Amino acid sequence: EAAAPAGPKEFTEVWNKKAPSTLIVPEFPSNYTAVKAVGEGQVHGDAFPVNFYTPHSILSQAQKDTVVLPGVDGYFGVKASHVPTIAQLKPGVVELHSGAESEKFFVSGGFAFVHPNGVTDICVLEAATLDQVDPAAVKSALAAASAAQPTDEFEQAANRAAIELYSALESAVEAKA
Amino acid sequence: SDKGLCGGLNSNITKYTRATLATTESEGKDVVVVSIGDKGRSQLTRIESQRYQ
Amino acid sequence: APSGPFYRVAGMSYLRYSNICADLLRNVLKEPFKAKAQARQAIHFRQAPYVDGKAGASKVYELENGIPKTAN
Repeated sequence: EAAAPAGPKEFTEVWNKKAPSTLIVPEFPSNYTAVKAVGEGQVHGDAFPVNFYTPHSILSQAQKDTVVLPGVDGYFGVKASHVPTIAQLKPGVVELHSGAESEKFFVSGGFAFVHPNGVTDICVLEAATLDQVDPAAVKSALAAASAAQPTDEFEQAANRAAIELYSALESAVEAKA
Repeated sequence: SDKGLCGGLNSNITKYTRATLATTESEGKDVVVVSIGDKGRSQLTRIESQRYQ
Repeated sequence: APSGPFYRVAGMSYLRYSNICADLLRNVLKEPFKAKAQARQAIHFRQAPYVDGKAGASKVYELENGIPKTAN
């Protein structure tokens, strides 16, 4: 039921009454986005724009044809027009495909969106390519993870997160292509 | 900001704070005012002190 | 008390959970790349709850090793 249409152009009607006219209207983050989700398009064939993001770095903004994301119910591939999906990702390998070549970023979690206008968005917190990872340090930390047993389940909420991140990192490079 | 030699930055959004806050609070609702940067803790605790947590 | 995922039933937020997974990925990187990890991992800020306009003293975070994985 839509009797309360909040919005950026509808913020200005109440702002022209209580707030004075001495200030210009404050900006909104929607005014800086050229791409939305509800206006269809952006596919034009077999490609779709993929925006792979960390908080500290924009890793990709090109157009791919296959994106393999490590969802919490397992890996899944995204073709040109996937179903609109909000998929929570576990630690695993985000795999991009523009053609015959593939780049394999290992991510630590964070969600992944597929939008009804065909655009997709991968939103992680730390994404290291596997050439930046060395396996000698990985399961030595799992040897420090799955051995200590604190019954405080705030620490084995972190230790469960430590186990599934390191163990998915071992098979990320031991199952090399 | 934290150091206050910026010259009109931290005062401008405290004008834009109450121009946005009083626009959206006319229903008798709860409001918590937070500030990031100690130039706001010298500027917002004198204009909105009853709602500064 | 609450339900949801394994971090949410422990009182751990998603931002604390996804950061605990984040820096634990940064701990096992190669040393040319792990040098660029504790820069974006350090937490250096302070806070003060204002009850009536009079704070208290402080709560200063000076951690250079990430978000606290201990209880909170």
